[PDB]
Amino acid sequence: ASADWKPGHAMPSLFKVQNVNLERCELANYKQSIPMPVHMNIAKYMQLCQYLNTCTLAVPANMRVIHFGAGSDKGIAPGTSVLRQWLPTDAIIIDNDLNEFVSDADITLFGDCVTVRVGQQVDLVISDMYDPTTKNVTGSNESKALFFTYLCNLINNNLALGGSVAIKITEHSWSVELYELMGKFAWWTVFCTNANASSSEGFLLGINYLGTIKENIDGGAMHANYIFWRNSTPMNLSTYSLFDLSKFQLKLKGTPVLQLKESQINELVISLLSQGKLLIRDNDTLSVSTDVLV
Amino acid sequence: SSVLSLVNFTVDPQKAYLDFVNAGGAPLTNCVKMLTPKTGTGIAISVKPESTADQETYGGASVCLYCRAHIEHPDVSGVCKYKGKFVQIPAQCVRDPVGFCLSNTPCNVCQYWIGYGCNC
Ligand SMILES: C[n+]1cn([C@@H]2O[C@H](COP(=O)(O)OP(=O)(O)OP(=O)(O)OC[C@H]3O[C@@H](n4cnc5c(=O)[nH]c(N)nc54)[C@H](O)[C@@H]3O)[C@@H](O)[C@H]2O)c2nc(N)[nH]c(=O)c21
Ligand SMILES: C[S@@+](CC[C@H](N)C(=O)[O-])C[C@H]1O[C@@H](n2cnc3c(N)ncnc32)[C@H](O)[C@@H]1O
Ligand SMILES: [Zn+2]
Ligand SMILES: [Zn+2]
Repeated sequence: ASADWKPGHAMPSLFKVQNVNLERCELANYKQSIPMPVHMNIAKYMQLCQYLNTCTLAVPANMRVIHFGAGSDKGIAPGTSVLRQWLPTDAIIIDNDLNEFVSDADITLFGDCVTVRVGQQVDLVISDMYDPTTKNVTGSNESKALFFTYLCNLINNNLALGGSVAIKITEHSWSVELYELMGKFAWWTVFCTNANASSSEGFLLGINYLGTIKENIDGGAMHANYIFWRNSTPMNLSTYSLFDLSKFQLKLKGTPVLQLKESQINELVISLLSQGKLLIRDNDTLSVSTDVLV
Repeated sequence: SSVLSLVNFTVDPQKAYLDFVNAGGAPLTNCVKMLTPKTGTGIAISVKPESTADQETYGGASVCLYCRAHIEHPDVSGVCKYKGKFVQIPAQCVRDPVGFCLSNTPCNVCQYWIGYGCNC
């Protein structure tokens, strides 16, 4: 059971290239729970970080990380603390949630993510947001708006070239537009943790934003492919990947941050961006505050 | 939810919490225990987890009564000692991490818990 020792499963091109209708997701072990040593979200976030450890993430000094949906019913934020454990010590963590909570982030903003004003461009976006009304399933599974509209605009405007995103989706909490935006990164997948393998949950990963269409994606068809993959793939609940944490911390890559105009972005720059070796954005001081909306 | 509202009805939240759990009250739950390689230095508060084999590491904000209860921190600098950092708790005291931090102090020269690691 080698896959039990990996942090999870990543959607393969075998299923990315399929052409099927959107079917209902039917998992054999649906909603089964694995006992923890420790909140389950500790193991879920660590396994997400472990998979990102195998991705070409840009890791600069003063790394700008925003974490949406960081709170919980208990008023605490296990995922943010895992991000603190994982990220460089000088990384800037901003987290946010509709409801009040306390966390180990540098900046914590309460309220709807739409109230979160990002003054500059960030390097990594983690979203665990999920709207409770998604459970009121009625008449066919259509693309959702909700916080996905905000996240799509963020990718197009407030994400550094070379930056990455990890955005939680489920069978019914997903967005056509977000899938299609994955074609603007050097690479993309959906990653499902072994700790929560019994859920249709997956983290839609966009690795190294390029600001331009690299892959033309039919977002509706691709979600149908994602569900096709989940329906075809046995996934055993496991946290074996967390037994050896000797190399858990994100590699201190010292990724450079450069300011370039659009005209200067040649093939060399695009190559460096695609390899996780470059970020293009401002290098001022990060300003992320709560906006007063109308 | 009961003990947190208890420390909001008094001028000494530290004493109010300690008196509560010393009189049999249930310690505050949902402290964020981390999974760590038990190969750390063992200091009290650290930027990364530093648990030894006899310790467990918690997210700092979650074991701070003033953070958990959303009350003013007593530090004259206004900045919390634990928030944004990791706190090592002796394994025999994980039943009440919030109570442990209120009852103990790190060695200001040595950075280890006095009585739980400090050798000065
Ligand atoms: C995949 N599936 C869906 N349904 C039906 O689809 C409807 C919409 O699904 P939906 O998109 O929520 O997705 P899932 O329920 O995975 O999300 P799941 O709840 O994991 O996760 C959704 C959100 O809940 C959060 N969450 C779920 N459990 C917990 C928990 O125990 N603690 C905390 N704190 N959060 C939880 C989770 O993190 C995420 O934010 C659901 O109501 C299903 O009944 C299925 N029915 C059967 N029989 N078999 C299935 O395989 C199946
Ligand atoms: C599964 S929980 C987050 C669990 C958390 N990541 C952890 O580490 O335990 C889903 C969170 O999404 C938050 N959320 C949902 N919609 C949101 C929105 N529109 N803006 C900000 N937060 C939102 C919910 O309030 C809830 O706290
Ligand atoms: Zn505090
Ligand atoms: Zn000492």
